[PDB]
Amino acid sequence: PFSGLKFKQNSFLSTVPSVTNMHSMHFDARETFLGVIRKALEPDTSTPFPVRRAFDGLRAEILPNDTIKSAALKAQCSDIDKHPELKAKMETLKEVITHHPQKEKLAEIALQFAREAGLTRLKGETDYVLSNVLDGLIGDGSWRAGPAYESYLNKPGVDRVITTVDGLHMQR
Amino acid sequence: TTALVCDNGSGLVKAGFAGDDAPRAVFPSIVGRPRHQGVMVGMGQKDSYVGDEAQSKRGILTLKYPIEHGIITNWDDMEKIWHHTFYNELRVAPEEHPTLLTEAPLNPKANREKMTQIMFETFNVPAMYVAIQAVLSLYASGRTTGIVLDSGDGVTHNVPIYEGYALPHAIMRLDLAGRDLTDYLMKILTERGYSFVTTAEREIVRDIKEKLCYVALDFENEMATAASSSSLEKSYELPDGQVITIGNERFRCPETLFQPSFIGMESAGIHETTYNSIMKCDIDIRKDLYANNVMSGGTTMYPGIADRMQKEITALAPSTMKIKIIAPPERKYSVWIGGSILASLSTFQQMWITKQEYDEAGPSIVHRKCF
Amino acid sequence: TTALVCDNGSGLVKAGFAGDDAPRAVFPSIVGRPRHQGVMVGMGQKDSYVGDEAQSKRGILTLKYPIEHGIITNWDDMEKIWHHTFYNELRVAPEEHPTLLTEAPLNPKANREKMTQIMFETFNVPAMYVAIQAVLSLYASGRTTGIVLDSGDGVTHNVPIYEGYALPHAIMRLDLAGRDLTDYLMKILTERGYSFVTTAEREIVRDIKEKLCYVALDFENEMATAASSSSLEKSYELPDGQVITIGNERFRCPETLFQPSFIGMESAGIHETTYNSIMKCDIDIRKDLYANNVMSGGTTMYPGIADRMQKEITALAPSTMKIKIIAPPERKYSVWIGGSILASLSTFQQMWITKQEYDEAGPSIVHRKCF
Amino acid sequence: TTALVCDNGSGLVKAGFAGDDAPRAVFPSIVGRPRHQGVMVGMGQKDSYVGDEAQSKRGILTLKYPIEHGIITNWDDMEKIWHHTFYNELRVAPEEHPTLLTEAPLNPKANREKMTQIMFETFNVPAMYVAIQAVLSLYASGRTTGIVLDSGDGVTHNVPIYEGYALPHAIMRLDLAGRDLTDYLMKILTERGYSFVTTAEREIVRDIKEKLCYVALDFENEMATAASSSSLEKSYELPDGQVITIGNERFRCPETLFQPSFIGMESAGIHETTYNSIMKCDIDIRKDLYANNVMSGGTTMYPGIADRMQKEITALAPSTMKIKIIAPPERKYSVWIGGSILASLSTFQQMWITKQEYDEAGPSIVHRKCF
Ligand SMILES: Nc1ncnc2c1ncn2[C@@H]1O[C@H](COP(=O)(O)OP(=O)(O)O)[C@@H](O)[C@H]1O
Ligand SMILES: Nc1ncnc2c1ncn2[C@@H]1O[C@H](COP(=O)(O)OP(=O)(O)O)[C@@H](O)[C@H]1O
Ligand SMILES: Nc1ncnc2c1ncn2[C@@H]1O[C@H](COP(=O)(O)OP(=O)(O)O)[C@@H](O)[C@H]1O
Ligand SMILES: [Mg+2]
Ligand SMILES: [Mg+2]
Ligand SMILES: [Mg+2]
Repeated sequence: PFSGLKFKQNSFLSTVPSVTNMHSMHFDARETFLGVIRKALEPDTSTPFPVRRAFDGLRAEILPNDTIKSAALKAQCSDIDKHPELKAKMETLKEVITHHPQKEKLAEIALQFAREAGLTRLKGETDYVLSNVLDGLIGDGSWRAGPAYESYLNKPGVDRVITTVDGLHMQR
Repeated sequence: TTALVCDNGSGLVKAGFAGDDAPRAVFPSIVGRPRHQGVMVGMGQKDSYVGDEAQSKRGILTLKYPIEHGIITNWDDMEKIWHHTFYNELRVAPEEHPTLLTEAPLNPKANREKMTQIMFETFNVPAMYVAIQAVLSLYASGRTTGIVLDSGDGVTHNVPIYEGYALPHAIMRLDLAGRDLTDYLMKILTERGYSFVTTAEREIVRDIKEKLCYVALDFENEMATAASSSSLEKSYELPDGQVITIGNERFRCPETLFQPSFIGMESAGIHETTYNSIMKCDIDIRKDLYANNVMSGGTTMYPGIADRMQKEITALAPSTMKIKIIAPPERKYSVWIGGSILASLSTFQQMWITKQEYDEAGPSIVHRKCF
Repeated sequence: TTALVCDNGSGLVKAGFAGDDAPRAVFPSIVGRPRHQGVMVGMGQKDSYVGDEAQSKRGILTLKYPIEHGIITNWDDMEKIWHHTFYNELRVAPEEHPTLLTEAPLNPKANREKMTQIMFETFNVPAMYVAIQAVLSLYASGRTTGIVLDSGDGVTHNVPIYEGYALPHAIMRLDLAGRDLTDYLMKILTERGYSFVTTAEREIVRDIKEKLCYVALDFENEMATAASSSSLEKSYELPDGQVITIGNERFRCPETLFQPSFIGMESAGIHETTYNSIMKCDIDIRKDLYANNVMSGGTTMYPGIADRMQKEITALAPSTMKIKIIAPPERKYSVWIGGSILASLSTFQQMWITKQEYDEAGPSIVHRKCF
Repeated sequence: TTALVCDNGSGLVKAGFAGDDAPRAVFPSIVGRPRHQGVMVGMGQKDSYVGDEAQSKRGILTLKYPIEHGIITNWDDMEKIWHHTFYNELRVAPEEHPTLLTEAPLNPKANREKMTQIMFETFNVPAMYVAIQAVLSLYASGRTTGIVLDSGDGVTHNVPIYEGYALPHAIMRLDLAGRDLTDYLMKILTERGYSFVTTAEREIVRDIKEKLCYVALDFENEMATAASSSSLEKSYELPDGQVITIGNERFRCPETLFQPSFIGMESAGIHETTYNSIMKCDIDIRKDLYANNVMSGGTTMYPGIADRMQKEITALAPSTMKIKIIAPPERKYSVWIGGSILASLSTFQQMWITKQEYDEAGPSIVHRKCF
């Protein structure tokens, strides 16, 4: 139903934020990531008009831009088993996402969002609309585990390093 | 009821109520997202600054231009800008006021189709119309014959109009405008140790170009004078207190309008483009089109550009013909004034596009009803 | 429930409850152990003393600072001070009150990870959080923009913040603060025959520095004046009754803050660092940063230091800008005062690191929820 | 007579005779002066050290780089550097040999005029010529078509050349190179407790970066790999016998080349800069440019950076195009080898700027006869 959908190669590059802004105190990693995904799937002119419109309508229903629309969709998606039409629409979105020519860049951007801003901190309890999207970008499903951060308390190196500035004001 | 005119250009968004002499809201078409980390509670909670607040807080933002080279690219940013214009600057309800938008010639059809779809679906506008910018400019000039040179921040275009009959086969478009001049000035201020690489620095260099540059009558003669003495050099104060002085960059920056070879383009200068635009029309109207060079847009505001235009066209033109340049002082807003005129003429209210028509024909109606 | 704010400085420990105006308990951060053999049985002898009680018996003890240059070194001694802080100074149970801690920027990550483990397991606090000291200083000042210079006992650092957004690449740190000055004064006091070698006597010198030292507006002119007459000489009474008189040592000791080469450091003075920190920020925010220099910490309490900083920054900055130095009279507790405010924000209550979250993620969770 | 070639890079000086396959003298471009007070007579009698001598005695010197981002900022130190290169390293009289110098594109024009003046007055060279570094790098590859990514200590720039013709409007320059990476590594080394603040410690950090850093093909999987085990950790011995161990910092430091946002810069990575520079050329030469990426400079020999660059460009380019990266093992001296070749050509002996030609025209002559 979505054959021939061509996209701009670098449409979504201008949307991804800076790494320093990921650690902002008030930063919605979910909304920024969904905006990047929304930009990544914009139909171009080469796509025929009817399928273009149909995909635009589906994208508007599932991936809106207004905050109230996103909140309403998330709230109505908690009990998703009573909306089989949403299931079908999400599956259709997955099928076109999984064949995106820029899947690798999208997957690495998703991993960067997960590691820096903590896109998936619920580690398997993430929103349904995020679950299928991430499954499309990365099909292994390993994002349920987590970024696997690092630790320093295991003392792999006993340190005890005293450089020039630390050698002056040395205590004991 | 009262009509709305919203001249969406690449550089500045000019909007206001129709039937008025001058615009009411002029704000740059810039959308800004914070760049650095936010560390203090309560400060932040603003994903995107758009309009003038995107110019106040330039230190911490990345400024993106939604409407590059005339064609809208980032449609979400354009939607934000339109929402801002309708709900904050004009303070009007979009569903209770007819609107009017502008577009350059030779644009992709998909652009205006998506424009109409956004206007009729997201905003639920009652009626709308898309007009080519230079015809509006001619409306503002109070004339019925002439050739118009509109040069803004994105696109420089020409259309020769004779007795209300435009000649589509003579329309010329050239993607060389204000933003290219600003970038060229950026590349040339490095020759004095001044470096500008970020978007806020882009706005600063654009301000320098607006406030100090001028068009030299004889580029070769002016270049000798600048290299001979220091009368041409001026001083500008950067926002952080440093003082810069620029010399031959004052008139080498706007020269790219006449010699697009400076930025590597193979196309010819604007004067020769205007000359060619006339030679593609019928022989009996060339006399009138020489005598009605109307020019509009911000990029046309440089001091002396009218005289250089006149001299170049006279050099190209036959000796008998009279070359006259019409440069009204308010030409920075000629397009908006023409939109205001056209939205208030009685014979225009039958050339609207209505939601009832939209539903029957779809987004394809715009090419059939508009030019 | 009421939150606890405990600022573990290098020199002093400031503790209290959120919502109060001043810390309830301020005691020195030293742990002392006897260095002689007891002979008298039948009286209470303790192996260690913490805080003020250690000061009163410093004639028989060996004082050790469990924090140096901003990083905690002796964890067993550090644990004692917290236990003294929670039970003997505050008379509270840490299992009931959340705690907010402070830390200098650019400290090793192992330092703050241990602070999480020693509070979720040794004391079993409901939740905790770690904040940058420089930011807390800005909160107490009732601002949202400026450049903060906090200099305490161990670390002098700068953190420029614009509209609640920090610039981490512009953060500066120097290991030059009050403890280094006390060691410098203890060296040049050997010029007149005064010797101080024991840790007990270093406390005496630290008191001499507080009550007599000041920053001269001009170093050369002051040096000539003190070398000409005996106007600047002042007297101090040692605890054994002996009297000491000092002359030019009064303003030579705090001069190291502007000329670090006295103590062998290759780094530049604080005024150059503050200027160097500003120039790493964006061009459009330098005007605001010049007029919002905020100071805090004990090392800033010297008489005349605000004027000397005001004079020096002006010379390096351009003549157009205005330099304003902000030194509120209670800046010795600015970090803690901002700590009480921040813990009292209703919006801040979502940023705590709960006990449940720690058991899921481990000590490394402090690196994600804390800047 | 035999020509001289002297590549006064930002970090290292390369010198030698034309026609030789490798430089004869390679020493770091640093001038140091003592910072402690000498005490033994007859031993401290020098004022400043140049090159390797400054590196050997860096424990008691303050090392300063006379070049910052490809632009010379301390001209007396540069005079010392050139004097040393001519006399103590090459042991030739500059008054008997023509010299060839190198410069990055888009450099301030005053920088090369003063170079010409210093060469033609202080050293009295018979003739001299200034060449763009990136163009020379292409000579020492046996090709006349390709895009050159030269990245040294100060400046990373791109120069696209097709069939011997350069497209100057497509030249990209970026102030992000080896020195910035060393500074970033110094900043993040404090996370493990290692603090380096002095210039000698800056040299130590630079050596560590040279010896233990590598570019990860996939950043996020590499970060997980290093955080899950200890396979990537490596040990380095500080000169005083202490041992330091680094982890993810091995591939985090070179990552700033592809993500400049780590160090607060807004510009895009080197791969995006290469792609943008290629896309600004004519549509008929992109296919050849994709197949002839030439990489040269000291910052280019991170292990595996060629594969990462190829992967990124493959992601950015269309599928049907073939991306080939050319990274010969001798790319630390590609610029110098090309300079040796060019001065050795028989068709170049007519483009030297002779002494007589400089006297007639002045320092402005170097702008006309050089690109
Ligand atoms: N006084 C001036 N002198 C020179 N250039 C100007 C002046 N005012 C505006 N400009 C240039 O005009 C450009 C856009 O002006 P405008 O005509 O509003 O564009 P548009 O037609 O796209 O709305 C700006 O980029 C600016 O560089
Ligand atoms: N009135 C004063 N004049 C000069 N120095 C002072 C004064 N009061 C305190 N100090 C010094 O300030 C230093 C640090 O105090 P404080 O601000 O508590 O540091 P911290 O920020 O580490 O808690 C102390 O070592 C003390 O010597
Ligand atoms: N093997 C290496 N790995 C990583 N970086 C290196 C290596 N060798 C040299 N460098 C870095 O390359 C930088 C620039 O070297 P060079 O090419 O001589 O600069 P320039 O082009 O200015 O002469 C040096 O500062 C050094 O830190
Ligand atoms: Mg316009
Ligand atoms: Mg403190
Ligand atoms: Mg080089």
